[PDB]
Amino acid sequence: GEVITEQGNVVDHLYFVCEGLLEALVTKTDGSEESVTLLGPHTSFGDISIICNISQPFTVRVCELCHLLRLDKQSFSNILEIYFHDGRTILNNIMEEKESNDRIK
Amino acid sequence: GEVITEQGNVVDHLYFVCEGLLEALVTKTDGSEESVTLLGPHTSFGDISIICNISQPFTVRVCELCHLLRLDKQSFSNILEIYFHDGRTILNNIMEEKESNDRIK
Amino acid sequence: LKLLFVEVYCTHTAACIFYYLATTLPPENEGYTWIGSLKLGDYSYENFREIDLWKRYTTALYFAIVTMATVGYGDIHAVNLREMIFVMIYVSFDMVLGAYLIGNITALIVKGSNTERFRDKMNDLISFMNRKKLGRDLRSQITGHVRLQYDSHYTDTVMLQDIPASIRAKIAQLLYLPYIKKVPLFKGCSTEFINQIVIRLHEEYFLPGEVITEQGNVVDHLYFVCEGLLEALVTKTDGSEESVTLLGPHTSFGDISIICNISQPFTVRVCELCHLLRLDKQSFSNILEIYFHDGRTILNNIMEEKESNDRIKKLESDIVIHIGKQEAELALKVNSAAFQGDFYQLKSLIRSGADPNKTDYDGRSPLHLAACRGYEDITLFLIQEGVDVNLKDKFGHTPLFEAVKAGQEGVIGLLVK
Amino acid sequence: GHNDYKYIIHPKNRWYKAWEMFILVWAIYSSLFTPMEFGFFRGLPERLFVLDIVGQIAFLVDIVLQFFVAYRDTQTYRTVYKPTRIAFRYLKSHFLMDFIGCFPWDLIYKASGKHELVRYLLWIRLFRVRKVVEFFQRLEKDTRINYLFTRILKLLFVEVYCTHTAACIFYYLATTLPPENEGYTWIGSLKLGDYSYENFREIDLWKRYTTALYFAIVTMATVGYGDIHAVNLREMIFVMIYVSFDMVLGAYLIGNITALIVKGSNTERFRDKMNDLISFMNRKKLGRDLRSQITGHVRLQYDSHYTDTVMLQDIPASIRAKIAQLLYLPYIKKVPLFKGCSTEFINQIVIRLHEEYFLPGEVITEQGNVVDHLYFVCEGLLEALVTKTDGSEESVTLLGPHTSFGDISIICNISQPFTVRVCELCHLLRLDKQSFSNILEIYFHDGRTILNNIMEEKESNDRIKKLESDIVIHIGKQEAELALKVNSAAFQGDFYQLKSLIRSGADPNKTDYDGRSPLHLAACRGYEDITLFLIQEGVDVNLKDKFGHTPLFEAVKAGQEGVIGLLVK
Repeated sequence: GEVITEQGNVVDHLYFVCEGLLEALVTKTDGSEESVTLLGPHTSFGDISIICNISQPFTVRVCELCHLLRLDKQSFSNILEIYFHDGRTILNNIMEEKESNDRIK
Repeated sequence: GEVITEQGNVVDHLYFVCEGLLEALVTKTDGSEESVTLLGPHTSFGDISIICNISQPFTVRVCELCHLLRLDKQSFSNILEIYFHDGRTILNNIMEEKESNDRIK
Repeated sequence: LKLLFVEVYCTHTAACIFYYLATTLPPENEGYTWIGSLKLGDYSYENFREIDLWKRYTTALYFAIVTMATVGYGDIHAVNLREMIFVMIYVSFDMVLGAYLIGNITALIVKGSNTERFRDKMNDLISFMNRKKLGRDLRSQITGHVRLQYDSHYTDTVMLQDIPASIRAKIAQLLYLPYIKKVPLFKGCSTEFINQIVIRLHEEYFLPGEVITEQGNVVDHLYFVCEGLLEALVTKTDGSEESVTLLGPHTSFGDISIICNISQPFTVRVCELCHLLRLDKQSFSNILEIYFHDGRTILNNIMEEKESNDRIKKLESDIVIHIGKQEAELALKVNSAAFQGDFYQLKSLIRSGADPNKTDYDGRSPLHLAACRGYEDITLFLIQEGVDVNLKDKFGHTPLFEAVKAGQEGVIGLLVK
Repeated sequence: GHNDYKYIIHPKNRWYKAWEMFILVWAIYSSLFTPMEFGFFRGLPERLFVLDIVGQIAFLVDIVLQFFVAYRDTQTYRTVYKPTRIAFRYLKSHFLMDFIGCFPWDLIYKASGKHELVRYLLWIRLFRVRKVVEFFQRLEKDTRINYLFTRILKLLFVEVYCTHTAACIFYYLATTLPPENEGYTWIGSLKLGDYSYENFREIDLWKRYTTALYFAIVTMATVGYGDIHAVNLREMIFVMIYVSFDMVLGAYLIGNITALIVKGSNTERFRDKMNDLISFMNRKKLGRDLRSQITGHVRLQYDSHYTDTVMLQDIPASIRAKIAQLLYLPYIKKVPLFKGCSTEFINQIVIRLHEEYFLPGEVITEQGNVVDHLYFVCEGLLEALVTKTDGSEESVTLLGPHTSFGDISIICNISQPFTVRVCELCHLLRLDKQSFSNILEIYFHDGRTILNNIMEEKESNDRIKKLESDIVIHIGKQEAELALKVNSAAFQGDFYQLKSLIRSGADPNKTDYDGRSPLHLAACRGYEDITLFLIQEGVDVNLKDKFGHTPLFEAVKAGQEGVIGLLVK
């Protein structure tokens, strides 16, 4: 129960989620939120912006006891640069990951 | 009297001049720099250089105190990349000030 | 001291309260008091309200003091319930207060003592010599200088680098500055030269009998004898060292090594504890380069027009030769940039004092080479500088014709503008 | 100049240190007998008469030698030998008290009608403890034993001295009461066991001494058995004074020992950090081989200590330079990087150098990093591994002893071609980027010489041609700088500059940014002697520039007939 990432945020810190599920509530401009639950154990959030330079797609608030593996933007991108074909492979794997996930954005 | 940055220094932090005066004595080949001021609270230096990727334009020293709100250059650059049009707004606003802000002019 | 006064006051008040509690009993039940039933030696404090005042006081205070140190002789001890309760209160409070006393003293001596600081440093220094397998010839010196560091404590000051460089500049301008004006060799220059070269000065001390700069050794640190006495022995080929003069206050040596670029021509040994001011050779030469305008008169007071050691300039003079050279060199480096195309470097040299209208050894200005090379941005910044677009070289080539011959039609447009 | 001022011995001179220890022993006895002589005796018995005489002889000899030995003038910090100053030093400080102590005060008291106020002068002899203070100063300074340890030994000696003096003063206060009133004294009314300690002035000296000292030692630890307690008012007052002073002194002793324990030792800090680490490892169920690796890390971490150089910066930079050139420089000459380079430049490296021991397996610099430190590998092997776009982190090589890495990011400032890891603990001689860059600016010839060293390794596996090429662009950059310098200085006429620089490098004709050799502009000046050198330098005399300017044409243009003749020749 701790709001961690908010929509429209340039995140230099993506997170890998280890314990407990989350809530990727896409805050609706009408006043409420999408109430979309963010998959927890062995999933992640706060990375799509890092992946494709969009603003933070959804507001995530920790719902269960969460241990995370927060990853910095700078070094992650640098490692992408070092491992280029691997990095492009991660980009593609992100597309495939959310192809069946049917993510909103 | 705590000179923050001098001309030629690689810029890495955009410092906002909040409460407290700020000298920012521009450098001159006389070896004694100059006596130009950058006002006080509700001001900013280190912005321009960071945007144009040049090194510190001139010497900047603290007049009596300065509650500088440090901003990391890579982080600020990430913002201007992500807010491209808003980044342009900044430069436009600066020229608008520069015409009377000979300090930056 | 506060807590010791608290001890004194609490014991005095405890003795007074103890004797008072003795008095609260009726004078017939005195035998059931601490003092009424007191039989120290052969003296019985029978009529304890009729004894001398100082005997009663010193007895009560004897009890109070011994209990304060928890000696508990047992000769004087609480008997009544009032006395026993009061002794309980006093003893419980005194235990805490004595624990506070021990804690305060222990805090004071856990803070550390300058002797301890030196010991720690010196112990680790000796361990470094052991582990590094150093020679004794300099181990004696290094221990000597650690001890000297203690003997002056000038090292708090270097531990005060945290104070901003402006304030450090001011303390330097308070102590080095009067010195550096006093010595005539370094006197007669801009306030800047003096102030900056003061900023870089570092305090050092040396024990008697230490060669800091040996004859024939390049000096990398220009020392100043602010206080103390040095010795400038000329070591001859056989080995005999004849001191031409003794280097006392207001005496500079090692300047030859930085200006004439000759390794020190005389071994400088230490006669007495000297307050020396280290000045990096690189830095001193740099400051002359920046301040060659004052370097003229300064060398006129060290090397030029100087008979102190009967030498004007053995090396090539540059206070005015390299100045004339530099006026062209700086623009030459500008031309090198115009061939290279580094706008910021080019600008930085213009900031340094470069005249963009200066030509080269072939008559070609930075405009010329910028136009020919076709760095249109370089030429644009030079246009903001308003360089003559009509001055030509020694071969009848104007900047417009530079752009024409080099095929730089865009630079042609910029020049036409 | 010890020759002029004879009959003066050094404070450290031998055969005087032994005398110092002997007089220290005699001072210990005198300082610990004087309380006994004053308290337990109202006049020394005839049996103990030669002892007092010999003591005063010994301290007279001490005065005589204190009028001779030299000392180090604290302000000047030189051992001054002039006897006038030695006499002034002693006479002004520490002479009169000791001399007064030398007086046979017991003999005076006996031949003075037995007046007690004269015997009170015996307490002056206690000022011979100053010698114990001196010895404790010498022992403390000596690094062999801990400073705070001596502080507790000195405190223990203070405890013993004060306890013994307190016992003697307590028995003296017992003796001040008239014997008829001896029943009012702490000793007169003492009946430990069946011994009634009556007529106390007629007991063995040792029984009375131990009894008094027993009281003192018991109160020293505040045991307060109560068997021996004060009775008179004078004894009560003295016990108050002694008990308060002993409180403060015992608190000081407990504090000194507590400071010893609290400050700790290096092994104790290691063990507490290891307690933290084993907590971590046990919670994380780490592999036992890995647990051994971490233990080895911290073990080697305290075993190899080198931060004394951080503490060595206190020693002046000349001596730091001496230590550097006596330790690092042997390694540096062996390194091929500076092979055939000016030894003054290498010395400046040695001064700007930093000894370091990175752990086995600890990467020095990540792949593609702008290294801010040029590390010299000396006495051991380190791993260099190039990682590419394909991700293959193939090991370039084990660089080995007397080699160098990181200079690629210093000489030309390119991202680190190989991540540099470690295989086993070795010597790393770190060089800050700015220091090496600055000394390169100072010596551009040593810069080109490092370049020529890379060239001597060019054919070898110094760097991948691609990485090496980025370097040779920078190499051509510096040769071009030297080219413009050659042109300018040939235009200047300083023959030595051209000669030294040319033999250093740039033997061929160097075309400037206008493609021009120095021959043309030197000809314009009429510099026939530089023209003569450049004739010996094989500078092409038909060398038209980019703009087609022949040296013959330029000389003919200038009109310097002599230079034209040389060019035609």
